[PDB]
Amino acid sequence: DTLCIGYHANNSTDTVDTVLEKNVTVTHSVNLLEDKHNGKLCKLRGVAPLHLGKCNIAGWILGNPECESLSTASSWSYIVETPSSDNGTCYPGDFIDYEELREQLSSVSSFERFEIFPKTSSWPNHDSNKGVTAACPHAGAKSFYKNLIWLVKKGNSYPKLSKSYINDKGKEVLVLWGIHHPSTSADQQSLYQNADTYVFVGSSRYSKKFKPEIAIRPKVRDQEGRMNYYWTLVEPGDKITFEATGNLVVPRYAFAMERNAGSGIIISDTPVHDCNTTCQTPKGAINTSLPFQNIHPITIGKCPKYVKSTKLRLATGLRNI
Amino acid sequence: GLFGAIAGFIEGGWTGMVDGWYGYHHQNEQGSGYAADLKSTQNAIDEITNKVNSVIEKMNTQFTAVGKEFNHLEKRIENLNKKVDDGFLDIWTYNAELLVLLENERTLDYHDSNVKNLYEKVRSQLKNNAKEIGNGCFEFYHKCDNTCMESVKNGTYDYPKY
Ligand SMILES: *[C@@H]1O[C@H](CO)[C@@H](O[C@@H]2O[C@H](CO)[C@@H](O)[C@H](O)[C@H]2NC(C)=O)[C@H](O)[C@H]1NC(C)=O
Ligand SMILES: *[C@@H]1O[C@H](CO)[C@@H](O[C@@H]2O[C@H](CO)[C@@H](O)[C@H](O)[C@H]2NC(C)=O)[C@H](O)[C@H]1NC(C)=O
Ligand SMILES: *[C@@H]1O[C@H](CO)[C@@H](O)[C@H](O)[C@H]1NC(C)=O
Ligand SMILES: *[C@@H]1O[C@H](CO)[C@@H](O)[C@H](O)[C@H]1NC(C)=O
Repeated sequence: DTLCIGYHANNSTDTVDTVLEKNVTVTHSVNLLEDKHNGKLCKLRGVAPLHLGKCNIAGWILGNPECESLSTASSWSYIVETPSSDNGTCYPGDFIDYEELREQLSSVSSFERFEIFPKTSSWPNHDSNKGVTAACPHAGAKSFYKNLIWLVKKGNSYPKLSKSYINDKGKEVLVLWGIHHPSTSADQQSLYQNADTYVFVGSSRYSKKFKPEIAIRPKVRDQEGRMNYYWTLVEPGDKITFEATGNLVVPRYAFAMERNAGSGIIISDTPVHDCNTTCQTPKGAINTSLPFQNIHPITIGKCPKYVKSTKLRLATGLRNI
Repeated sequence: GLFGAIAGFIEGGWTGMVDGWYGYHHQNEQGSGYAADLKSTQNAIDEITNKVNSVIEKMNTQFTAVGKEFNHLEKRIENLNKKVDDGFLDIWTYNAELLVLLENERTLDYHDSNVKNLYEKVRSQLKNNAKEIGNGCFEFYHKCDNTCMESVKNGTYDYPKY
């Protein structure tokens, strides 16, 4: 009559490492490392990402003729840009504090586009129709940004204009405008008859006077002239004034906007999807409880920590025999 | 590995015993078979479970959007940013790798311990009434049937015999 004691074993082939020994076969274990994404740009909280498709942030906000058909939204958790998006600033120029703009737009609570300066009642002493160019083509025809109006002089006249809008909204308003720098002094008087002109844009916080820099730049999209793009956020109850003797690409549409800090912009080809996720990567979303992931370093949301590990198998069972 | 039991004086495990992690194999006149220790296996599972839950549950990350955008004239902050990313990467990789290693050595030692303890609990209970073989097995001098089995398992072993 015998009564002994021992342990457990099986067909398990799981191997773990210890401080003292490598490749030790164990009966049971679990993986602490996540290495599997759904390959979908799933949404974050329950809000969907703003996918720009063929356009970038610049093109979308300025109103590039191509960036027509994506923007019927009110909010987004983050912004998605495709690596093959190039429809941005069709007219050559510098977008001042562009990266900053993108960061601020990365996540928006509410977002409505309203006409701040209606084309037809606001610019009565200037031509608001001749402001097109071959640089911003809409099906062959010469067009321009939708959200901006390129004000040229009406039949040999450009009186000092002076419009000013006051934020009657209950949220900040993103106002964009442009300063055009003609290539030649002949182009200058051709567009806004005066030779020595100036633009001034001011609010309770913003204030700057612009002097047109007339010169010949290397042709980019047929234009030897440049166009600098500016923006600002006018506070609720605050007003922004414009004042120009020429060269002012005036705002047409502004954006009532309530933003929440702490999101980003993913540049990826991956498909946008109707799905829920708590952690988003450029390659796909992560649905995980595990502490670590080796999928991608760049991440958005509440994600596992990025590790360079290939495997992190944790032993749960004992040895195997 | 540390308590001399598993892969020690008991060199082998029982594919046969599939009820728990630790358990006996009786060999009396009413038959044979394996029987996993109820209380021991249950506690181990609970505690090992708690162990796994801790390593996981203690990871409450902040809502952050890694990755920033810098223009050609901001290569310096771009590299600063890259540095903070490569720093966290090195810390977390190293810590995670060693956490698993260290814990894996504790887990096997934990199991090894429970076996040793099960053996000892039986041994300090049968004293003269049986002898050690050395293979984690005892030999009874006194006829031990099935209900004479359990008194050992239940830990309720009388002592009137020879
Ligand atoms: C993931 O997003 C959230 C979960 O937090 C869910 O949100 C609602 O889904 C219903 C069903 O269509 C809608 O009627 C609600 O309006 C959604 N909420 C919001 C904020 O709009 C959503 O259903 C989840 N989707 C999946 C695929 O799990
Ligand atoms: C949208 O982006 C594409 C990417 O360049 C632009 O494509 C070009 O289209 C214009 C319009 O005539 C041509 O002049 C170029 O030669 C095209 N490039 C190629 C590859 O042929 C397109 O212009 C953009 N849309 C607009 C109107 O800005
Ligand atoms: C031993 O296990 C380690 C896991 O750290 C693995 O990298 C390695 O390839 C294994 N070596 C052999 C010979 O199986
Ligand atoms: C994904 O998330 C759901 C809801 O939390 C969860 O029940 C499920 O286990 C997850 N599936 C995957 C892909 O692991």
